[PDB]
Amino acid sequence: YQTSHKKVRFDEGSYTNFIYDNKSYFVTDKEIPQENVNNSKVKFYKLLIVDMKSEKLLSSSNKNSVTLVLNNIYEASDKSLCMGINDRYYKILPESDKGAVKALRLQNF
Repeated sequence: YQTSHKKVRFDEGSYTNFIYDNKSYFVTDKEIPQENVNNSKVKFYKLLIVDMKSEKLLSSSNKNSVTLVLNNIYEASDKSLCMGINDRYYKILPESDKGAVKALRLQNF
């Protein structure tokens, strides 16, 4: 008997966002080095494409668009959470942190 794992709910067909532990959360532009990562957190497979033109979701991959993979969550040494995106781990913060922090940027890809 061992209970310790919650399924992450992604917005789907939308920008970077998700809810964990009944709490709103999103992917930030802040990236954390593997050396800071403690270990795996959650295993999921999600991929989508967004156009940098209007920052909207699409159905195909164009030159004016960039693919984004929101998944592969990991833990940090400071109990911080992060998600894997394009071989790059980006820290995740609650939507309540808005005002001073914003979602990640596709320019990093």
